[PDB]
Amino acid sequence: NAMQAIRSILVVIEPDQLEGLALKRAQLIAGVTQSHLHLLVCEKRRDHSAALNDLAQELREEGYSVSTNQAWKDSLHQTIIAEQQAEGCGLIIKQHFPDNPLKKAILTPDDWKLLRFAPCPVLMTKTARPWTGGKILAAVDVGNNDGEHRSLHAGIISHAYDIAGLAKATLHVISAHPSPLSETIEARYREACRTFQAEYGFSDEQLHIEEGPADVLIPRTAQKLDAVVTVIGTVARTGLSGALIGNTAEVVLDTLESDVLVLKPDDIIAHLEELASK
Ligand SMILES: [Cl-]
Ligand SMILES: [Cl-]
Ligand SMILES: [Cl-]
Repeated sequence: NAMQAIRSILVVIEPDQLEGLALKRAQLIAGVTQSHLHLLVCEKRRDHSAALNDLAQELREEGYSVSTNQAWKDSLHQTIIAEQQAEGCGLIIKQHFPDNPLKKAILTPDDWKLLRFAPCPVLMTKTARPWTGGKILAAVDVGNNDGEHRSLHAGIISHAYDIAGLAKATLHVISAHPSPLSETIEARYREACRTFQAEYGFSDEQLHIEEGPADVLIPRTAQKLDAVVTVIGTVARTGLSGALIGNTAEVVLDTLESDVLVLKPDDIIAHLEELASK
C-alpha cells in the first residue's frame, strides 16, 4: 500500500496553462488515500495569494486537507525540491509542458533536473486522459533478483498496484531482458520469471516477458496497451559523473505518452535527501 502511506503530496500549480492535470491526479489520489495536498506556485512577480486561497477553500469544502504557498528561489526545480523538503511531502506531481510542439514527448531540461535531484517519487503527468478505468503499466527486469533490484521491483509493483486500485484500473507488467547451453541459461531466467509470477500473483495475460532493448520495449508495451500511467525505476547504481537516471529511464521518459511515476532505489533516495537538506 505504497500510495496510502504517502501522507502529503506536493502539487505544482501552473498559473497560465489551460490544463490542470497535476491537481486532477492529486484529487483522485487524495480522494482515496486522504493524503494532504500542498499546492505550490513557483513565481516571483505576480501575487497569486488570493487565487491560491480561493482554490484551497473550494478543495477544503470537497473534504481535502490543503495548504498553499507561492515561492521562488534560483530555479523552478530548486523551488519545487525546497518546498518538498519544507513540507515533508512523499510525492511531487508536476504536469509536463513540452518546449517544441513537434517534439511533444521530450521533457524540458528543468523537468530533467527535478527528476534527477528529487528525493522522493515524482509523477510527471503527460496525458489528459483520466486514470479511472485505464491500464497501469509497471516496468521491471525479472532477470535480476539481487537485493537492490528486489527492493526496487517491490516498490514499482506496490505503487502500480495501489494506483490500479484507487483508479479502478487494470495492472500490467513489462519485463524487458537483454538478448543473450543458451537453452539452459534460459531455464534460470524462466525459473526467475515463474517465481516472480507466483510471488506477485500475475496472470500470463498481465505479464509481458519480452527479449530486446528495454528502452524500446517499455514504450512499445505502453503504446499497445494505451497505458495511462507507467511506473519505472531509475538505475540501481549511478553511472559516471552523477548519471543516476540511467539510459533506459532517460529514453523512456522522453518517449512515453502515458503519465510516468519515477521511483529511485532506497540508497539513491537517502543520498539525495542529504543533498536536498544542505
Ligand atoms: Cl495554507
Ligand atoms: Cl484522473
Ligand atoms: Cl542523470
